[PDB]
Amino acid sequence: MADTQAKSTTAPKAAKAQKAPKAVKAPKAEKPAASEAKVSAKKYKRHGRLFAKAVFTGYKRGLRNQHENQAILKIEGARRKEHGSFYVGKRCVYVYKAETKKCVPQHPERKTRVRAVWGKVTRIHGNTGAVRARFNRNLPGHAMGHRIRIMLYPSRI
Amino acid sequence: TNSKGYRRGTRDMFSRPFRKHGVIPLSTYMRVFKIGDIVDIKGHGAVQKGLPYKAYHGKTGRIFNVTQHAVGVIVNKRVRGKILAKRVNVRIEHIHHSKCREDFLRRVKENERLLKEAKEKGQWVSLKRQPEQPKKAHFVKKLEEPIALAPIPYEFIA
Amino acid sequence: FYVPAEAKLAFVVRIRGINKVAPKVRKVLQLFRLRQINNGVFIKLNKATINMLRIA
Amino acid sequence: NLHLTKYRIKFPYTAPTRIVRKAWTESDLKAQWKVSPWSVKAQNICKRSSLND
Amino acid sequence: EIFTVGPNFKYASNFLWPFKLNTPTGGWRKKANHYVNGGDFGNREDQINRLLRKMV
Amino acid sequence: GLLKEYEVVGRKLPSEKEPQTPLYKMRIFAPDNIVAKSRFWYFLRQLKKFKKTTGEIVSIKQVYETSPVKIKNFGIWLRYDSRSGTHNMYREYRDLTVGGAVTQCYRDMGARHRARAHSIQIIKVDSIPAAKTRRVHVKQFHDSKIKFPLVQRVHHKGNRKLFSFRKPRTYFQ
RNA sequence: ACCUAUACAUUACCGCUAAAGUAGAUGAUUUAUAUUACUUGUGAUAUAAAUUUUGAAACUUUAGUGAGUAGGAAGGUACAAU
RNA sequence: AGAUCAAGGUUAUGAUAUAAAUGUCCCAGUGGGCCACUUUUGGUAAGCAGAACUGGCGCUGUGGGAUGAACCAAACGUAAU
RNA sequence: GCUGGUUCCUUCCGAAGUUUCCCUCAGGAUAGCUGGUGCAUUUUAAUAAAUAAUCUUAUCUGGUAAAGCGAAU
RNA sequence: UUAUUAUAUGCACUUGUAUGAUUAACAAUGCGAAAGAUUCAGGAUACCUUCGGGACCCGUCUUGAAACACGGACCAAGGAGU
Repeated sequence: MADTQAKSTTAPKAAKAQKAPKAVKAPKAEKPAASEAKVSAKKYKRHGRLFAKAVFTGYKRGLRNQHENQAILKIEGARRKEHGSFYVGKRCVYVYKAETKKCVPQHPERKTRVRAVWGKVTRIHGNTGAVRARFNRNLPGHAMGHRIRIMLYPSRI
Repeated sequence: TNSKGYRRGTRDMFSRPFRKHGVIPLSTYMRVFKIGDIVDIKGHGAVQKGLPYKAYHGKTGRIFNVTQHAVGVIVNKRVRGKILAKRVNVRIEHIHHSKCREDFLRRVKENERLLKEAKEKGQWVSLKRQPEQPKKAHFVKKLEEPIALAPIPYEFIA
Repeated sequence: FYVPAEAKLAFVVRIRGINKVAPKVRKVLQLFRLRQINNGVFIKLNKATINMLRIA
Repeated sequence: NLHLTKYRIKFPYTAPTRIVRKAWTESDLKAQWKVSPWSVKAQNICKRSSLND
Repeated sequence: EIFTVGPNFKYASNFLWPFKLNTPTGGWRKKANHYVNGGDFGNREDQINRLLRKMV
Repeated sequence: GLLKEYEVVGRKLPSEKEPQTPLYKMRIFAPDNIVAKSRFWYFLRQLKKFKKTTGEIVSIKQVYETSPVKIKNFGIWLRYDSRSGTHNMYREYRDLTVGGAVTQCYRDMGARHRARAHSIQIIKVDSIPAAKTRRVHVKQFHDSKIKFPLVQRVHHKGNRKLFSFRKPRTYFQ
C-alpha cells in the first residue's frame, strides 16, 4: 500500500522537473479529484528578503559556564525546526555605531561612520527555531537586545 | 579483648563433628607421604598431643619433612603483606590428603595414552582442557505432546 | 522448533568511569583491557568468561 | 486530531469498506464538497499554497 | 579469525589496541540499570547493533 | 514501548537421565523482543524447577494480531501489587488490538494505583464478545448507534502566532 | 524531539614517559650529456650542473599519554664575592 | 631419597601484561581522622560513640539536587568543533 | 614531647593517620605506604615448553543466615 | 554447461589520481612609495569607558576555616636550614 508513496512524491521531481519519475499528480490542486501532496502548513510570514531581521539572545549559555566563542540567535521568521534549517550556512553580520572614521574610502566608498564585526551561522539548535551562530571575533557583549541581521549569502533553492 | 593465646576460638572447629567420637580409625595411622605429595592441614580431637593453631586449620601444603610420626609442611598465611612460608610440625592423625592432585595424575596418564593412540594417525592432539561451550543449533520436534503447556501464575491469596 | 545457535563472539564496551568502582572489579577490568569510557574489545565466550563477565 | 464536517451518511456500524466505497459515491459528496461556501475557503490550501513569485 | 571464531583468535585481538568509540548521539536512554528493567548495561546480546551504528 | 506480543517456549537442557524435557509455553506481552527473553524466566520460576542456565529459550514468536480493522474488545485478568495489598484483579479496557490493550492497561494501572511495572503479571487475556463486561465506563459505548456531539480538538494551543489577532473563540457553531 | 560539562572522539600544539633511526663526506646524491662494457638492456667511465654540517649532552621520527597538598629527587632564574 | 642413561607432539583453563626482577639509603613524611549502603555492638538516643568488608573525603577541582569537603555523573596538559 | 613564622618558577611521582614495645596515651623509635639510586634478565629484553595475577575445571575447607524442637542442652 | 574475476599494457610523455600527520589552481582587496607615509588584521601590554556569566579575603594548626577561630594599618631596608 505504501509502495505508491515510494512513487507518487517523486512527481515533485516530475513537476520541477528532472527525468520525470512519476505520472500520478500530487498537485495540491483545486480539483475535487486532487486532494493530496501533503503540505505541512501553516505559517505565512516572510522574514527573508535581505538582512532579514533576527535579534540576538546571549551566548550558548551553560547554566554556570559561558562558552562565549560562539553565540546564539533568535530568528523571528522561524517557529519550527523545519523553518530554520533554511538558515544553515548564511553569514551573520551586525552593525553598531561609533565615533571616528580613521580609514579612507578605497574599497568601495566609505566615509566610515558605521562599524561592524562579522560571522557565520551554522546549525539548528532549539526545537523551535533558535539557531546558534559563530562570528569573526565574538559578539561584543552588550548587544543582547540589539538588532543584528542575517543576509541571504549564500543561498540555494 | 583477647585472642592471644593458644586455643581460643575453637567452638565448632577443633572437636569431632557428629557421631564420630570415641576411638580413632586405624586407616589414617597407615598412610605414607613422600617429598612432594601435597597434603592438607586440618583439625582433630583424638590425638591430644599436637595441633596446628588457631589460624592454619583449613589450609593445605607441601611436605619437606619425613620423620618418626610427624609431618613438616610449608603453608601460606596472610601477613600484611609479606605472605611467607611456615614450617609446622604435627602428629599424623591431624592430616588428610589432597585430592586436588588426584584428578591431575589421571590428567597425566590419559595424555600419555591419548597421544599414544594419536601416534598412529597423527592429528589431532586436542589434549588441553576446555569447559562447556555454546553448543549447537538443533531443530526440535515436539514428539511428545504439542505446545500450550501454559503455566501462568495466579497464586497469592491464602 | 528450530533453535538459533547460541553464540560466541561477544563485544564489550565500558560505560562507567574510573572511580566509584567495586573492589574486585578493578582487576577484572584491567584483565580485558577496557579502561577508559567507551572503549571496547571482543571475547571468546564460554562459561569461563561469563563468570568473569558477570562480576563486571 | 480531526475536525468534523456536516454530512452524516448512513452505514451499518459493522460495515465493510466496499459498501462505504459504494455509498460515498452514492451520497454525491465529491459533487457537493467543492461547492460548500467555506470549502471554497478550502481552496487556499488548493490554490493559495506556495503563491508563486 | 574473529567473526568466524577459530583457534588463532586469542592472538587476533590482543593484536588490536582498544578502539576509541565516540559517543552515541540520540544519547544513552538512561544508563541507570541492567537492560531488562530500565535499560542500559548487560546481557543485551542482540540490540548491540543499533548502538554501534551510532556510537562509532 | 507499544507492548508487542511474544509467545515463548523453554527447554530445560537435555540431560541424559531424562532427555526430551516437556517444553512449557507462555504468552508474553512485552516492551521489547530483547526483554521477554529474561521475563519468561520470571514467569517460569513460579512453577517448575528449571533455572537459567539449566534451560534454553526456543523460538520467541512475534504474533501479529489477527483482526485489527474490527473493534473487538477484550478483558484482561490482572495481578497488581500496591503497597502491601497484593491481589487478584479483573478489568477490561476497550482497545483496537491486543497490543494496544496492554499498553493502555499498564498506563491505567500506573495511573490510578501506582502499581509500578515490577508488580504486574498479565496472567490472562480473553477476547470478550459482549454482555459480560461489568465495567460501567466501557459498555456504555456498546450502544450503537450514538449521537455524540462531544466536540473536541487536540487543542493545539493555539498555534504559531504568539501574539495573534483573531480571538480564539473555541465552540464555533 | 531537544539540553548542557575541564568527561568521551578527531584534527593541530605544549612539556613528560617509552620505542626507533642517523655519523666511511680526500664522500654521498640525483639531474643531464659524452661515451663505452655493451647484456636485447643493464652497468661502469668522462664532462656539465646543483644539493649536501650538530654542545651525537646533537638531529630526525613514532606512538601513547598529563590533577595534587604532607613530602623526596629533575633540569631553570635572581642577589653575591673569588 | 640421590646422581645417570632409555622413550616421549604441538605443554596441558580462560584473559592479559599499561613491562616484569631484586639488594642497599631504613630514604623525607605519618603514626588524631571522617562517611554513606549493607553487616553491627554500646545506649531510649542523637550531625554521639564502637567496629569488620569495601569504595570515597583529607590530597580534589568538578558538571548536577539554588545552596553544601563525601550525594550522583566524571576523576582536571593549552586549544576549536 | 608546647605554640607562632620556616622566603624563586615550572616538569615528574605521590602517602599517612595502623599493629607491637615505652611512667606512653599531645611526642618517639618500629614495620607499613612513598620517593630516590641504579643494577640482572626471560622467543613472559631490544635491529614460548618460563613466569608472576582473576575466573573456569577439579579438590578440600568453615556453622552465619535459613532452619530445628514430634533429639540432646 | 553457466556465471565470474584477476593474470596475458611494454615506449616515451602529461598542470595531470592516490604518497611521505593527502588544503588547495582562482579571483578581489594593496605600490615595502627619496624622507614621508596610507592599508589589513591582530594587540585589557597595565587603566579608564560599555554588557554577559564567574565570584566569599589572605597565612595556619584540624575531620573541618569564607569563619561569629586566632595573626595582618600601611611601606621601604634587615630575618630563620648554618
